[PDB]
Amino acid sequence: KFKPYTPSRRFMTVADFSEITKTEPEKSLVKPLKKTGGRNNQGRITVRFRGGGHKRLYRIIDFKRWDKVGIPAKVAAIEYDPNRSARIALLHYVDGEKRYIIAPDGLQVGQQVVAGPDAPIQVGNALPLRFIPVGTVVHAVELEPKKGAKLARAAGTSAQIQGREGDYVILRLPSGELRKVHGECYATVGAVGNADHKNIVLGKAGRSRWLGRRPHVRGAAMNPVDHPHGGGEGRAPRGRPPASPWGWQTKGLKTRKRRKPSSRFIIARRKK
Amino acid sequence: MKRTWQPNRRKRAKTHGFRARMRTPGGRKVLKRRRQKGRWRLTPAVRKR
RNA sequence: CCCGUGGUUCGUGGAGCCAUGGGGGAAUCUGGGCGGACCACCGCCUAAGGCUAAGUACUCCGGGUGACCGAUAGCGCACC
RNA sequence: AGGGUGAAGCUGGGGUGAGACCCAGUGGAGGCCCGAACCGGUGGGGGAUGCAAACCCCUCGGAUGAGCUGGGGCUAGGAG
RNA sequence: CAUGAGUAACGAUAAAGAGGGUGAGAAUCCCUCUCGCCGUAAGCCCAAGGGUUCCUACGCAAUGGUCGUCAGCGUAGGGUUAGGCGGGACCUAAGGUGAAGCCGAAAGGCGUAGCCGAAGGGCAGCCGGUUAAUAUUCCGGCCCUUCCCGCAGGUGCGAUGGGGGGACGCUCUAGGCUAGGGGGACCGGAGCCAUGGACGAGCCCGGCCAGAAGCGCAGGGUGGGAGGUAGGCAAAUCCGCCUCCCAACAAGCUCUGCGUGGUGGGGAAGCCCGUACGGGUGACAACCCCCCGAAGCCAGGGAGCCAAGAAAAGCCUCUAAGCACAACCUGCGGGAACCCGUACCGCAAACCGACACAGGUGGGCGGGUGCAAGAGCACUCAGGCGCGCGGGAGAACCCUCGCCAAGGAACUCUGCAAGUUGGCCCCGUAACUUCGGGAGAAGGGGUGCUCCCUGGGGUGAUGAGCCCCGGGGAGCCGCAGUGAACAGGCUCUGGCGACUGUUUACCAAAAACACAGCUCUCUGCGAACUCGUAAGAGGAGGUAUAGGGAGCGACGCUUGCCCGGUGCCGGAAGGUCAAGGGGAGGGGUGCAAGCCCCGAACCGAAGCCCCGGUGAACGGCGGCCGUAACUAUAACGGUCCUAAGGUAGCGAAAUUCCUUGUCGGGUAAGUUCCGACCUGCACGAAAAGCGUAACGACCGGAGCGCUGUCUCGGCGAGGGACC
Ligand SMILES: NC[C@@H]1O[C@H](O[C@H]2[C@@H](O)[C@H](O[C@@H]3[C@@H](O)[C@H](N)C[C@H](N)[C@H]3O[C@H]3O[C@H](CN)[C@@H](O)[C@H](O)[C@H]3N)O[C@@H]2CO)[C@H](N)[C@@H](O)[C@@H]1O
Repeated sequence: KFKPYTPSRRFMTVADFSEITKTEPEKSLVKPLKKTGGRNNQGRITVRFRGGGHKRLYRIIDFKRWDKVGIPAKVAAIEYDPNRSARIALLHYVDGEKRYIIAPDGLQVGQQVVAGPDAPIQVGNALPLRFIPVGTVVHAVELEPKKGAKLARAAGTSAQIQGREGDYVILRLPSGELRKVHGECYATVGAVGNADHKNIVLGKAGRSRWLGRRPHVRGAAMNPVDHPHGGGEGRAPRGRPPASPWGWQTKGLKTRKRRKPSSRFIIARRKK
Repeated sequence: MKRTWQPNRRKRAKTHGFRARMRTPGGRKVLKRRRQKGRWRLTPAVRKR
């Protein structure tokens, strides 16, 4: 029920460089799931470019485990949703009920794993940080206990356990930074399920992108009647500005944001 | 040649009606205004069927 | 009483009194704002609750009068 | 409407260790290719108080996709 | 109220001519007879929307673009009725409302819940007959629907709260049934040879449609238990988790074919009569046989592929609590069932454009022949017409369309146009290439129809039952054999751009913008922005492979020189200043304690200065002078200047004015383009630079082909012009 990434159509005219992926569980989801409105327009004013749609399923997923902190679960199997950067495992809880959950590193259908008060540090179970075997990996992870799985490292194979101090453990998050969460808080054990996805290649843009749902963006689009920047000519403007009365693209946003100093440091950057 | 007309028993009837006018304050207001300021009636009455 | 503002014949000013948005932050008739930014005087009024009549306004509607109009002026509109 | 194209998987036959990979059959995917209904509307032509407040003709592009379309709705006018 | 004007014009070049009729008058009404155009629509059909009108009877002064005894016109009267069609008496999404709640100077903003709110859900009938007129609504035959009263048999019955459940892409697609095509000389029938012929498997007409369920084709939708039954999906045997047996092409329970009760219809002619709307009409039928079949139906299939496809009845399943003695499941009898709806127009003179405007406007085969296939083609079936002003000769000339020869672009800014050319089958097919392809490259050749020998996929084996090519052979007639209508002109080459596209409604088919894919860079989620007066939503039930700002824009090679100024990014040591904290001190009044100013030593926020950082960040990347045996530049030869001073590729280009630059090619000649050169008036990598196959209604340069296009064209047909 894993999934092929690479399959690429071939020379079926410019449908060139189209990357397929196929989770093998292929089953159509199950019983627990509604749908999302057609947002893009919202609070009934309209906003943010692109946006279009394309077919309609729509998710409900588990984001909180302490709610059975124990009932082993066995991979119902693999599958996913018209959302999320890295598929899911519909899991079965030994008590009858099941739940759509993450999809850490390639686990295995039928596999038992669970979590709570002491779970075996086997990628799959989840645990209050504290049970953090420092130097290990998780994601999903949530600071401010109860505030549900906060930091759903999307396909975000990224929760790197980095030491502890006080009632907070240190973590290396996607981004390339290290924040802190009080141990009692929690983490889904292990890592994500998708990345190659991230590399996926798609053919005739219009076709693909739109299918994605998203349409466009078109800067200093000539007639700068608005389009912040210049136009009514070839030449790329100067000032150094962006759409809807913008600050270019090299300035802050944070602030006192009591948030900030409160934890984390590394400051915002990487260097591949 | 989509000369924009082509009404809809529904749509038009719909969009506009006594109710509706009384709903929006502007609706109501204009209502009375016209109504007794100069007689007539109310197209939101104009309706058919 | 400090600044941030409204009133008022006051548009920033030596600019007073009433009035309030911020922070300060009390006096029972030796009480306390008010005449003169302000200080010494005399004087003035009695504040931070309540009630209403009567004299000017208005014209739907009625009556009446017109060096006010005659059907393209008069209400556009003298009559389904 | 209709027609051609002819990938991927697979099945078998072919060559190493198995394998690559080949060939053949199957297949019959979106791009699509051809071309009506459908949707656009240059290229030339035909009206100037024209069938018409944007047309008729000969013609031409897409002809499963960011496609076309009836019904039901929300955003609107210094806003969309 | 005049004026061109009694000229321009009548709404489509889909033609009409006759006879009789009725009339005050009939090109322009009625019948009937000749005749053309639709037919894939000028068909019918549902729906929308119109809302009169529809009919029947009188009438025409207004109205139709004149007519007019015609009407959709005027006057009057009559005309659509349904437990089972539809919609509500039910369900719900988006979506509006909104008891709560959060929120505004006010008016409101936001809003769960419950509600309103759909040809999206769900639900019980069909066919034959009858009116001037309406119909599965009426009549009749046939088949049911729930709800109420009862009774008869049967049960833990008994919410709508838990659950299971109805529920869902797209592409495609096996198997199975009517629709629905089609030949039956196959049976019924009213007739015929007119004309050289044939009365002969001749023509012409028809040879069904509905039918409880009973039943026979297809399939169409799965598990029995038991127990544990640490979830339950709060409350309990119903689901789901674990386990041991039976888990059978299993019995299961939901549409077709026959049924057949059985009813009903049943057409040609034909000729009798009404205007017609019509009717008798032959027994009145014969109503059987064989062929082809779908995107329809069974069916929620079945495979494959992602971009991975809605919420309320029904079956159960327990409280409430009744039930359980009168609750539910189930037969028979009895009795009930209301509200709003049809007329007709209705791809259009009745719906939308102010007109009987040739514009537009949603789904239902779309009869037949032929064509490889087919809603395109040409002629037609039914069914629909004949556009509503006529007759007339027919000259100018615009229109529409036809033919040419001699030459075949010289016309011309442009081969604008138009002609060439085009239907399938076989021979065959270039530089280049992302080896997908450019190929319908390109260039040939073919087909018609006869008779003859020869193989095939159909259908109950398979034998008058059909579709595929056969294959080949001899031969037949035309200038001619996709014989008419559907139907590529082509090749070479260059700039741009990738290619699919959207737009510019009103010129601007097409670059621009898309874009896939590049890089910078922004944000830690109560992200960052976007609207908002809070409230709040949005964002994202997403959660830095993620969500934003951006210049570019497949891909290939490749992105170099400066951050001294600008913005942005980093550090406040220091200089620097608002309010403030503030007190030195001066000050007016104070006989006086005192009351009150001014007040400024010092502390004091970002910012600003300052110091680094900094281009896929604004934005820029030079000037001059000298030297190698001689005659020509090239190397630094040091200097003036600044931040350095433009690399790689690139060049007279969608940037060279001197320019029709100079050479070269093309050419009788060419400022045109291709190639060179390169002293680049004023290219350069990121608003990309050089290149780069495929793809363009791209724009430009060749050349073969063809053609009243050009040397003038010349006659010709159809329409106005003209009487
Ligand atoms: N290594 C240098 C190589 O040669 C050139 O260098 C260039 C550059 O460096 C240098 O530029 C310098 C700059 O001071 C400024 N532009 C003024 C100065 N006159 C100039 O120098 C010039 O004049 C010099 C004295 N008369 C001579 O050495 C020579 O002619 C020339 N270099 O001069 C060269 C030409 O402008 C190429 N540009 C480069 O690509 C290549 O690598």
